[PDB]
Amino acid sequence: SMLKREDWYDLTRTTNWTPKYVTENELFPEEMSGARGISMEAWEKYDEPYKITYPEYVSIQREKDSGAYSIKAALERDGFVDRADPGWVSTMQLHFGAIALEEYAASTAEARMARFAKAPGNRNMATFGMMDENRHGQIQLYFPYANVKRSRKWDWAHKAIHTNEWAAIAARSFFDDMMMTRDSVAVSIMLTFAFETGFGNMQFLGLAADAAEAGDHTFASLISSIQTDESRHAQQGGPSLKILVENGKKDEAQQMVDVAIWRSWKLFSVLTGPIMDYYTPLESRNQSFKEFMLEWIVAQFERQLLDLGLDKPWYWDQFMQDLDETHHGMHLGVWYWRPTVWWDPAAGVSPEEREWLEEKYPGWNDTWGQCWDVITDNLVNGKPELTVPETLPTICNMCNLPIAHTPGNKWNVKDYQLEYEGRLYHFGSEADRWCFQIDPERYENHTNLVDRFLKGEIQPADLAGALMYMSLEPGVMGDDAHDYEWVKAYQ
Amino acid sequence: SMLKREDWYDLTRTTNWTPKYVTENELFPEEMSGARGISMEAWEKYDEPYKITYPEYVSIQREKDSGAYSIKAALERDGFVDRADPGWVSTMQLHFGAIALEEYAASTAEARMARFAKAPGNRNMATFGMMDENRHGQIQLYFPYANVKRSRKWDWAHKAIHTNEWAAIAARSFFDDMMMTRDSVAVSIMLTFAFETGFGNMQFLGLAADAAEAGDHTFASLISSIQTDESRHAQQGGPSLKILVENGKKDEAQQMVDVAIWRSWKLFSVLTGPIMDYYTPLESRNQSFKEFMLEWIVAQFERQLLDLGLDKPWYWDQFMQDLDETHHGMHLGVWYWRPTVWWDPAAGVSPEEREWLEEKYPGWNDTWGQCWDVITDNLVNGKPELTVPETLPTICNMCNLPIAHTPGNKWNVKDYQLEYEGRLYHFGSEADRWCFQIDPERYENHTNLVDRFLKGEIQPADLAGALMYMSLEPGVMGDDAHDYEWVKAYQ
Amino acid sequence: TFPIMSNFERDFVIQLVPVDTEDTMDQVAEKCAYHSINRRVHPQPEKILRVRRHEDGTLFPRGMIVSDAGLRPTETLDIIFMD
Amino acid sequence: TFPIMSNFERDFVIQLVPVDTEDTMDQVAEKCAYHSINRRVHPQPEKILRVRRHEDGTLFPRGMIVSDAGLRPTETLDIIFMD
Amino acid sequence: ALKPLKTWSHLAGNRRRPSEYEVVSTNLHYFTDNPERPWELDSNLPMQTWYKKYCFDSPLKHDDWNAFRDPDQLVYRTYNLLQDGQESYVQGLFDQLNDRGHDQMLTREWVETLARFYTPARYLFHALQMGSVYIHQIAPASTITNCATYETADHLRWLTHTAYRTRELANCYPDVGFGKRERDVWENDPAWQGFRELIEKALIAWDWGEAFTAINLVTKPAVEEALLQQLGSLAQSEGDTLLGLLAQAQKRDAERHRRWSSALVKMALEKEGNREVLQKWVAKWEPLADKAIEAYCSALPDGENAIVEAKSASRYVRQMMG
Amino acid sequence: ALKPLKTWSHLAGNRRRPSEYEVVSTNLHYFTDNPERPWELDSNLPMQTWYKKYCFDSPLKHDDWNAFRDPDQLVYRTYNLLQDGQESYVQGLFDQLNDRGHDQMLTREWVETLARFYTPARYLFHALQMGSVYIHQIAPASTITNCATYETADHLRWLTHTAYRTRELANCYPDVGFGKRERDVWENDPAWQGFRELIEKALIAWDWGEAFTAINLVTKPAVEEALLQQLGSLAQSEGDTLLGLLAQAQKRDAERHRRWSSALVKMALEKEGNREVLQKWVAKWEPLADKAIEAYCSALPDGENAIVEAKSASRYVRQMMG
Ligand SMILES: [Fe+3]
Ligand SMILES: [Fe+3]
Ligand SMILES: [Fe+3]
Ligand SMILES: [Fe+3]
Repeated sequence: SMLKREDWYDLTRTTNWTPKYVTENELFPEEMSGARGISMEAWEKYDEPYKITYPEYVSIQREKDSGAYSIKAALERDGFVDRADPGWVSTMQLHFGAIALEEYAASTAEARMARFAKAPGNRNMATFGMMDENRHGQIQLYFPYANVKRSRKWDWAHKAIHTNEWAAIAARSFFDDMMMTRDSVAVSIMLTFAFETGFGNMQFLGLAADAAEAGDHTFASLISSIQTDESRHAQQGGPSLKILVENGKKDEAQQMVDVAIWRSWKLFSVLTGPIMDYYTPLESRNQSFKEFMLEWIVAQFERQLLDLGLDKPWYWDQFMQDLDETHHGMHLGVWYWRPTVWWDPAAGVSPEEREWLEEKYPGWNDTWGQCWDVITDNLVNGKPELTVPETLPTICNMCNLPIAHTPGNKWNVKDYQLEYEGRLYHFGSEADRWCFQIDPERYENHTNLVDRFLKGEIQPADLAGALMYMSLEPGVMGDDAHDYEWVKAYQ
Repeated sequence: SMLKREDWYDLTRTTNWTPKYVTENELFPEEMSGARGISMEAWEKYDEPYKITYPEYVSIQREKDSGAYSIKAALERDGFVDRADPGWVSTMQLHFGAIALEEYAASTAEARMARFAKAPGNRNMATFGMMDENRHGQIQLYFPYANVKRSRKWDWAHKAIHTNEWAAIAARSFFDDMMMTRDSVAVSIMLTFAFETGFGNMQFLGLAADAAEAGDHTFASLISSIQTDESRHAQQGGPSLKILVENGKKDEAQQMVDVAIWRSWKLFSVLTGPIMDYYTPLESRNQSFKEFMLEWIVAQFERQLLDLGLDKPWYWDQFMQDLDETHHGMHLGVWYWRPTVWWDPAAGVSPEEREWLEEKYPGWNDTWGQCWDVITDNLVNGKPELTVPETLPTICNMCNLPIAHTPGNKWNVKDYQLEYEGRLYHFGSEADRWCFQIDPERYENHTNLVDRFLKGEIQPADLAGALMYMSLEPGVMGDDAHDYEWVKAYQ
Repeated sequence: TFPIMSNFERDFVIQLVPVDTEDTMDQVAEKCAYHSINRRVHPQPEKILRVRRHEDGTLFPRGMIVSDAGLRPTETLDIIFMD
Repeated sequence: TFPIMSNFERDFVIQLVPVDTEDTMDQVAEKCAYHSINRRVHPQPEKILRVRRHEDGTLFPRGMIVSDAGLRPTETLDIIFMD
Repeated sequence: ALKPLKTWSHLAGNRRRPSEYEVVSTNLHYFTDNPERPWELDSNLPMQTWYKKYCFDSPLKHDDWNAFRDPDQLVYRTYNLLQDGQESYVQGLFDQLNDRGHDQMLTREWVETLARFYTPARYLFHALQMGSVYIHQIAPASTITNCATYETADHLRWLTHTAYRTRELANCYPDVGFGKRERDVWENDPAWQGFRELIEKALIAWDWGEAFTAINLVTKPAVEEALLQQLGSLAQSEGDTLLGLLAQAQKRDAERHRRWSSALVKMALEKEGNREVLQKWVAKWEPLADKAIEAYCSALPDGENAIVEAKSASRYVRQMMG
Repeated sequence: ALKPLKTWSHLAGNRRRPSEYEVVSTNLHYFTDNPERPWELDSNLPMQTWYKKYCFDSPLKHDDWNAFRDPDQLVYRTYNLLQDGQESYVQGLFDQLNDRGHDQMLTREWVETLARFYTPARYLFHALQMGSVYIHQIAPASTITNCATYETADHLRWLTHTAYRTRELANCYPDVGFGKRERDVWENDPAWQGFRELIEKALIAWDWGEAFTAINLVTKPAVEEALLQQLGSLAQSEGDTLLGLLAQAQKRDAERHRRWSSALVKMALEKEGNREVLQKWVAKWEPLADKAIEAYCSALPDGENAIVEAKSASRYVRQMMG
C-alpha cells in the first residue's frame, strides 16, 4: 500500500540545519538570500499553499506534454498559420520573440530561490518552478520552430533577446530587474507575486481564449497548458510577503511590490494592450484592454494586497487613469516606428474599429484619432513616406519605452526629467522616475537606445545605422499587418 | 539489462500441446476451428509477419489513446460539427451508425481465432486483435457521444445495429457472414485478409484524409489512430492462406476469398462509393471512387493473390466494369429512399458536380443523369412528392441492398433470380447469386425486408408501418443534406 | 392481389409492385409506370408499354391477364416501350 | 549641433531633434515641426510656433538662439501654437 | 420530431449522468436481439445452433444480463493506463535484478525447481487465456464479455512474463533445458497432470455459465493459489526474490478477475435457482481442482501443508460469494 | 529581403539537421552577450559583479562553451518520460513490498542502522540539490545549465524517496525517532561530520568551474559510493531488499550525472591549461572527500574495507576522465 501525501509531505521540506564548518552568512550571502535580518526559524514558517511531490510532478507533467505535442503534430500539415489573420500571426511572432528566452531565463530566477531561500518549502517549490520555466522556454522554442521556413521573423523566437532591438532591450530591462539581479526573497515577491500571479496568469488565460477564437488550436493548447504550470510556482511570493509583514519589514515588502507592479504594467501596456484593442479582429474582441485590466487584473491585486496587510501603491489612481491612454500611445508608437520591430503591427483604425474604440474609450477620436487622421490622409493621398519616422522617439530611462501620452484635443504628453550627477534622465511617468530615485545605483549608468545614439555608439549615426545596430534587415523589419487594406475604406 | 525481443519472442507462441484428458477434436471443434484435416504440426508453421508483445502493446496503445483523446478534448468547445458541411456531418453519422457496434462485434470474431486457431501465433495475435476491436468499438462510441444533444441521429451510433432499418440489416448480413458465423481459419481469411487488408485499411486512410480536408481534425485523428492498429491484426489471414495452399486446400482458400471480396465490395459500393463521388464537396475530391478503387484497392488485391499462389476471382472483369455503375445506383437509391436511412443523403448533382461526374465517368449524364433530370424538374416545378417513393425497391437476397444498375440511354438493370425449394430469390448480381448457390443452407431461410413485408411480418402493411418496423421517426429520417440548395441553380 | 418486381425501362432500379390477378398486361404496365414515369423516366406518348418476363424474355400480349401468365409470386417483369 | 527632446503640441510622443546652437527659437520650432506637422498634427497657419522649456514652462522669445537659452543637452522643449 | 437526448437512448432517465464506462460498454451485443435467429443468416447454421444452445439455453438465468457492471469499471483506455504502470514496475524488476546478477545467485536445487514447477506454466497460463477468451465470445452481455476481454489480456501477460524469464533462465543455465523441456514436463510430469486434466476438460465446457464457473470460479483460484501464492512464497524463502515479486504482481490481476466474478455471481443470485445451479457446477468441478492442487503442491517442499493452504484459500474465494 | 532559413540562424549550415535537443537547448543565455555588463541595468550592481567574477573570470576557460552537448540529450519532455517510468518502478516497489510486510521483517539492529546511516541522508541529498542548482545559475552555457537543471531534479527525487521511506519506517517503528532525530544525527554524529564539512564548504565555492568540480567531480562520487553503493550492498545482505533496490535505482541517476560531467571535462581538456586547473581543484577538495568517506564507512560493519572500495571507486570516476 501507499502513504497519504499529507502523512509525509513535511519531511520533504525539513531540510534546514545549523551550519558549522562555514557560517550562515557565508552559506546564504545576503545579496543572494535577502533574509533581511529575519532568522532561519522565522523563515521556516513559510508554507506554500499548493503542495506537490516529485512523483506527482513527473507524472502530471509527462501527460501535459504528451497532449500539447500530440495536438501540434496533428494540426501541423493543416498549416493554419498560412491562412490566419495577419494580426494573429503578428501576435504570435511578437509573443515568441519577447518571451521564449525570458521564460528560460526565469528558471535561473527560480534557481536563485532554490539555492538561496532560507525557507525549505520555498527551495523545493522553486526547484519545481525551475523545471516549469525550463519547459516553457523549450516548448515555446519548439513550436515556433515549425514556422522558420515561412519567414525569418520566426527566427526571432530565439534571436530577439540576443539583439539590441528596442523592444528586446525593454524586455531584458524588465526581466533582469525583476528576477535576474535580485535576492531570493525579492525574486519571490517581484516575480512570482507581482508579475506571474498579478499579470501573467490572467494574460495567458485570455491569450489562449484569443487563440481559440482565432482558430489556432495549436497555440491555444500550447498557452493553456503552460498556464496550468503557473500557479504551482507563482504562489511563492505570497508566503514571503506574509513573513516580511509579520516580522519587521512591511515597508520593504510594500516598496518591492510597488516597483514590480508598475514595471510589469509598462511592459504589459506595450506587449498586450495594443494586441487586444488593435490586432485582434473587431468581431473577436470580447472586451477592451481597459475592461480586461479592471475585471481580471486590478481587482485581483486589491484583494491580494488587502489579504496580505499591504497597501495599494501610491500611484494606483494614476494607474487607473492611464488605462485610458498608455497602450494607445504604445500602439501608435510601434505602428509609426514599425520598421523597428520584428512583426507587422496592425493599424486597427478602420471606420468600424474606430467606432468600437470610441465606444470603449470615450474621446478617442478627438485625441488619438487625430494623429491617425493625419496618417490616413497621407496614405489616401499617396504620401506613405510621411507615415514612417526620420528620427528616434524619446525613450524612458526606466521602462525603455517611448515617452508618449494623450495627443489631439486633450494634449497631455509629459516628461518626468531628472538631473542626477551631471546627466539628464528622461522618464515616461511619475512612477518610472520614482523607481529610479529609490535606488539610483541600480540604473545609474545604464544607457537606453537614445543615449547610445547620442554617445556615438551607433555608427553610421543615422537611421540605417540604428537599424543595423538593432540587427534588423528587410525581411523581418515590420510594416502594416494587412498591407494598408484598411486604407481602401477611406479610398 | 533487458533481452532483445527476437531472443524470446518464440516462447510466447510455443503453447501447443497434445491433449490427453479430452481429444483434439473435442478441444478444437471443426465447426469452430476449421483446421480442415491439416495437422497441428502443419499449422505451427504459421508465422505472423508483424510481431508484438504484451508490454509493447499496452505501452504503444496507451500513448495512442492519450493523443486521440487529448485532441478531442482540445477541439471540443470549438464545435466544428456545428459549421461543418452537411455532407460531412452525414458522412460521420453514417460511419458511426454502420460501424461502431460492428467494430465491437469484431472482437468476438477475433476471440474466435484466439480460442480455436490451431496456430499458436494466430491465437496470440488474435488476442491483441481482440483488444484492438475492443478499443475501436469504445472509441467510436465515445466520440460521437459528444454530439447526442445536437441530433437524435447521433444516437444511432449505438442504436443502428439494433434495428431492422435496411442499411443495418445489410451491415449485419455482411459482418455476421464474414466474421461471426465462420470457423477460425475462415475468419482469418475472410475478415482480416479479404476485408481488413483489402478494403478497410486503405479506406480509413482515405477517410482520415477526407476528414482533414474537411477541417475536422477530431475525426481525422480518430480515424488515422484506429487505422494504425489495423495491420497488427489484419495480417492474420495471409499465413493461414499460405498454409491452406501449401497443404491440400487451394480451392477452398480461393472460394472463401472470392466470396469475401465480393461481399465486401457490395457493402463498400453503398457505404463508401456514394460518399466520395457525391457527399464530399466538389473542390475536395482528389479522385473518383473508381480511381480510388483502381489505385488503392484493386491493384493491391492482384499483388496479394499472386504472391499467395491464388487466382483472381472469376468475377474480376465484371467487378472492374461495375466500378462505373454500382455505386451510382446505390447513391440514387439511398437519396430517393432518403427517409429510410438515419443520415441526410447529399444529392450531389449540381451543374458543376455533374460535369465532374461526366469527366470521371463518361456517359454519366446520358444514363444516371436522366433519372436525376426528372427528379430535378419535379423539384424545380414544385412536385417534391414525386422525389420520394411509395413502394419498396427489390432487395438482393445476398447483399440485402437494392437491385439497381445503369438506367437511361444504356439501360442495363438485371435480376439474377433463382428458384430454390419452392421459393423465388432475387440477386443484384451474378456473384451474389453464386454466393448463395455454393452454400444454400447458410442463407436459405433468411428473409430480406421485402420478404418480411410480403409475408405479413410488417404491420400496418404500408410505408408508415415499414418505417416503424425499422425504428425510424421524424428527427432521424433522412432528407436532402443541403435542403435542396442545389435546386436553385436550376431555378 | 399478386406481387411482382417491376424492372421499368430506362429506370435504374427494380421495384415491388402489387398487381391484381385479374389485371391485364396493360393494367399491370400502368401500375408499374406509376412508380417510374415522371419520377425517374420521361413519358413516351408515341410508344406503348409492354410486359415481358425478365428471366426468359417472354413477351405477354397486351390483353392477357395476370391470372393466365403463369407467373411465380414476386416474379420480375420488364416493362418496355414498344410501338 | 545640440540635441533636444521635442514635445510638439497635439502630438502623442516626445522626439529627439538635433538643433544648432546658433538656431533661433523660430528655427528650432521649424526643425521640430518637420517631425510632427503633416505626420501626426495638422498645420495651423493662423498661429505661430513658440518654444517653451518643458520642466518649468519658461517661454523663450522667438528670436533667442539656442546658445543663449541655457539648455541642458537633451533638454525637453514644448513646441506650442500661439498668436 | 424526435428531440435530441442528453445521453444514449438506452441509458436515458438514469438520474445519474452516465460514466465513460457505461457510455462505451453497455448493451453492445446484437445477437441477443433475436434469440430464435441471433445472426443475420439462415437460422440453422452451426453457429446459430451453438449460441442458442450455449448462451440462450444456459441454466444460469437472468432477465437483464446487460445490467451487469464491472466493479472495476475497466475500459480499454484505463486498462492500458493501469497495466502500462504495472509493466513499468515489472520490466523495471527484470532489468535491474538482472543488473544485480540475481539469477546467478540462485542455488542449483532451486534452478531445477524452476524448470519443473515454474517455466512449464506457460502452457497452463495460455490455456487460461484460451479459457477466458471463450467466455468472451459466448457471454450474454457486452459488460460481461469486456471483463473476460481484459482478463484474457492479463493471461497473455502472465504467459509473456513466463516466456521472457524462461529465456533469461536458459541464458543463465544453458544445460537445464529451459524453454526446451517444458512441453514434456507439462504433458508427462505427475505434478502437472492434475492441472492439465482440469483445464483440458474445462476447456470444452461450452455453456457460458459453466465456462465461467469452471474457469473463473474453480480453476483460476486453484491455479493462482498453487502457482502464484505457494510457488511464490517458496521462491522468496529460497532466495528467488524476483519470482516472489513477479507472482505477487500477477496476483494483482487475479484479484481483479475475482472481483468481477464475485460481482457476476452476486447478480446471478438475484434470481431463484441460480445459487443451486452454480453450486452444482462447482460440485462437479471442485474434485478436479483438489486433484490439481494435490498433485502439484505435494511435489513441492513441505508439500502437504501447501496443499492445505491452497485448498483452503481457493475455497474461501467461492465461500465469500455465497 | 532576408530569406527564410531551414533551422534557427545560429544552427544554420550544420550539414546535419538539428535534433529537438539542439533546437530547444542551445545558445539560450543572454547574459554572456555583454561580459562587461551581463544584465540590462547599472554595471556595478552586486549581481553584475557576481557573474563577472564567478562566471566570466573563472580559470576554467573555453572560447565556445555553447558548443557543449549533453551526451544523454535530455530535454524536459524526455526527462519526464524517462523519470515517470523509473518512478513507476520505484513506487511499485514501495507499494508492493509494503503489502508483503517487508519492513516488519527487518531486525532491530538493522532498523537502528537505518536511523543512523540512512534517514539522515535527507539533509545531504537536499544539500546536493542546492549544490547542483547553484551550478545551474552560474554556468556559461544553456546546455551546461540544463544538465544541472535535471540533475537538481534528480537530487530532489532522492530527497523525496528518503522522506517517504522515513515516514513508512517511523510508522513501523514509532519508538526509534525516524523523521524526528535526523537533524541531530546529521549535525552531531561523527559518522556524518566528514560529509557535512565537505558539502558545507563546497556549497560556498562560487566559481562555476570550481562548483562543478567540488560538487560533481569530488563530492557526488564520494556520496554515491558511500550512501548508495556501500550502504545499499550492506542493506541487501542485512535483509533490506527495498533499500538495496532503491539505492540501485538512484544510482542510475548518478551514472547519468557522471556521463555529462565526464563530457564537460572532455570538452574542457580541449584548451591547454584546463587539465591542470581541474586537477588543482580536485587536489584541494579530494582530502575532504577522503575524510567524508572515512568517517561514514568506518562506522559501518566491515567498515575499513568499505572505505577502501569507496575511495577506489570514486577516484576511478575522475581517473577515467583524465
Ligand atoms: Fe513560464
Ligand atoms: Fe512562470
Ligand atoms: Fe477495427
Ligand atoms: Fe480490424
